[PDB]
Amino acid sequence: DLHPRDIDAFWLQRQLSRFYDDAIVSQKKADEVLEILKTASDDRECENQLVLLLGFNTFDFIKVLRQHRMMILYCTLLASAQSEAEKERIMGKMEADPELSKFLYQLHE
Amino acid sequence: RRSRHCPYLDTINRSVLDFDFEKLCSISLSHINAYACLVCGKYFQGRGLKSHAYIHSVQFSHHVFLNLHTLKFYCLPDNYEIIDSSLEDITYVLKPTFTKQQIANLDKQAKLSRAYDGTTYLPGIVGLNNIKANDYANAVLQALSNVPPLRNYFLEEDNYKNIKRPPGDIMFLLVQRFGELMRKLWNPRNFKAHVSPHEMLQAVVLCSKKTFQITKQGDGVDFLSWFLNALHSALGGTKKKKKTIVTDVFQGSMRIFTKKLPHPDLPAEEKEQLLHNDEYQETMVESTFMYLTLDLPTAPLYKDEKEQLIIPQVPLFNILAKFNGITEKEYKTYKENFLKRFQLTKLPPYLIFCIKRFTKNNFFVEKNPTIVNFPITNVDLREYLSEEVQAVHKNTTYDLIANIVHDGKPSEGSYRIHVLHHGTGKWYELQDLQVTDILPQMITLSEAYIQIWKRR
Repeated sequence: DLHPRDIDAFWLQRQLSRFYDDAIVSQKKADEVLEILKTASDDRECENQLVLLLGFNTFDFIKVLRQHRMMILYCTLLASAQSEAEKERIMGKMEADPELSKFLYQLHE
Repeated sequence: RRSRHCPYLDTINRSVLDFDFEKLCSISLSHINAYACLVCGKYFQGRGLKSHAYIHSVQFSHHVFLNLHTLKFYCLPDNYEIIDSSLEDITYVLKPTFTKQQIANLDKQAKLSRAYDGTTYLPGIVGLNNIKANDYANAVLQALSNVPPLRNYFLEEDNYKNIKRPPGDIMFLLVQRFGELMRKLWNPRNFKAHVSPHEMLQAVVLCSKKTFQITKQGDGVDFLSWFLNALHSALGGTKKKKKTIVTDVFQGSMRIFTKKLPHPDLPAEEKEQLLHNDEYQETMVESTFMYLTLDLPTAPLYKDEKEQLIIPQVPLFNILAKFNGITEKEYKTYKENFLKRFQLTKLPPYLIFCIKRFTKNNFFVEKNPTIVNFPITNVDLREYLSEEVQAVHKNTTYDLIANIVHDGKPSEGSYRIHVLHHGTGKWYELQDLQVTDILPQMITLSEAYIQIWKRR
């Protein structure tokens, strides 16, 4: 269960580090995965994009994306918010979204 | 330059970081220029090449270290300080700092503070690990930390950092270590759900001359008295400033209108001679009663028609009425019958009462099991105060804030604390490391030993 409080700021890179041992390469791949997860168009098209990012194998990444696509992106953006402005923006756009609102309510409760 | 883009920061193990014990290096065993590892868990020394930290980072691949004094996260192998605000939790847990307003919103504790681990909790209701027989000291510390005066005073390092203590004094550690424990026990975002009293208990053991150590348990009343005296003598600095935080928050004034008896084996004339020659005179010796030792009556050691339970109950009002002016008490001094009588001149804001439920028999040391039927909602000592200044004390409606009960046999006994938490109304009972919920009616059931009441 990918709980709202489960994902941390570095959790996206940490999970992505199971397959990539090179920290710099792992960080670059995690940032690319985030940039693909955000600004997403189609389930299969973004799945193919994630395949191009992290190989045809390692289907666990695609499974995690299917289980948490908006959840992962929103949690990573909010947790990795450098200052109060980014946190305010993320929480504001998560208040409008129903799933994100429930995610935040569970996270703070 | 390399900050804000550190890849190694994604490997910090928040679960293993425990900054409660002493802040020393792994190999160096030096307290200077320490730098704990945010991945390897342990703490090393140095912050650069040819230092223990760089070697430990290179060898163990743990490439993230934070300085315990500079409070900065740096990549020790690369000597490039990192900059990520998402890591502020580690700094907050290491150095808990309470804001000017956050140190006064302790009564507005609505949401439960969930630790970084998988355990929701509430600040203040936290357990101190029972390192060997540290139960008495842990209970006394967890009860003294409940009082908002002392907690607020110790939550601001500025209130004690500039204290002018002698350079060659070790007692200043007690005023310094207790502050760290109080700050950690009130951390709203602590990494763990409990704080280890190891540092504070070790300091208490060192600053007490082999008394009240962590190995052998001690008396809770004696430990509380010693800690209060040490805090009062440590809060003041380079002067006889009796107006300490502890002396102002938990010490009051009692006027003992005490007297003495002439002789039991003398006739009327010889007794009256001493009664008139000021040899059996009544005098006022008013002192500062930091703790009011309300003595419980010995168990009758005999059953009766009533009292289906064979535990002799006793009302708090009758117990506390002894300190009143009318109630006279006798002291069996050497070659004298010191028949005295006390009177509370002034009540402290947070009265601390410690019922001496344990005595010494002619061949052993028994513990009186009489219960103290003390209402824990409202009570007034104006019915036992001194008649001279009865109307001077505007507020007298005191309510019990924390009770520490020493259950079990005298030799092998457990020390449990039943504390009435603020913010909410639940009077939680805390074990050494277990936090439970106690019904208010059940609080007045367990035989209390030390009680602290807030005068409101």
